[PDB]
Amino acid sequence: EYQHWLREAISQLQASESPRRDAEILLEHVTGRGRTFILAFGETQLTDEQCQQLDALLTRRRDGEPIAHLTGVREFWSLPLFVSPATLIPRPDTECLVEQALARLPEQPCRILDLGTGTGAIALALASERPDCEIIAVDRMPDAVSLAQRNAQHLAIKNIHILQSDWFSALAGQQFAMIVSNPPYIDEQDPHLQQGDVRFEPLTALVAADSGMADIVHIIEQSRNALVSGGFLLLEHGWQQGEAVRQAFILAGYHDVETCRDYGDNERVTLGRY
Ligand SMILES: Nc1ncnc2c1ncn2[C@@H]1O[C@H](CSCC[C@H](N)C(=O)O)[C@@H](O)[C@H]1O
Repeated sequence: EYQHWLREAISQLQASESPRRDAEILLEHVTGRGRTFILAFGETQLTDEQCQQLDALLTRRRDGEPIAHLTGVREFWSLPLFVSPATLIPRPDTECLVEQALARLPEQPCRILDLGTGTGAIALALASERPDCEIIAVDRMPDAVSLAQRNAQHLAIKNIHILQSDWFSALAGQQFAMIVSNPPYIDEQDPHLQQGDVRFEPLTALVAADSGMADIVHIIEQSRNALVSGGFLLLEHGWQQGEAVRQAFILAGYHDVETCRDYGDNERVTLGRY
């Protein structure tokens, strides 16, 4: 049956990450039907190579290779987003960012900018709900550039342009009332750069300069000069960069600054306007 095969795997991934879902989605793509199916019928078998291949994808994920990598796609909170080791694997915690962005977009749609887009994750989850407005993605690493461009085309969305330039580098059309961004915010020396899934993502996609504050601070200052007037700059940052990021805005910006929590652990987004 199916299940049988699954547990053959479960015993494997036992310590690496937390097992079952891995296999499920990992085999949910193979003859890969639905997950509700597999649950309903993990009765039904699979072709041999069909199976072996998985038997092999296992070791890959065993050492530690990201599942998403192996699958090559990721359900961002809502959508199918094709991925490629050159950008970040769209984390959920980027809930705050997209939820507050929206909790503030009804107030103001048109002309928005997703900084360091990466894959199109936010820009994309943003533009779909909001075609009334336009979305702009940018990145300084060619792969992510196209990687966004790709996903952008799959779900086939409208009026969003991705680009290759340093943050504001190629930008002059700042009449954005809303800029959003999940930049690199990790300490060059952080030991978490050493744990699990992160040993596999780009230093670029992850590393910030000062203390992990360099790019944050820099888009704040640089990005706010845009003159967005009442417009917002929303940013994602590690749990422990709240106060710093908080302060950051102030020394740099104008309106009430707010640090809103993500899911459980903490503050994961900080915003304020001009
Ligand atoms: N100096 C720079 N100028 C523009 N984009 C940059 C940049 N440095 C990094 N970036 C892009 O911004 C990304 C932040 S990682 C997260 C990407 C995306 N915002 C998402 O939430 O997944 C980096 O991976 C890189 O693709």
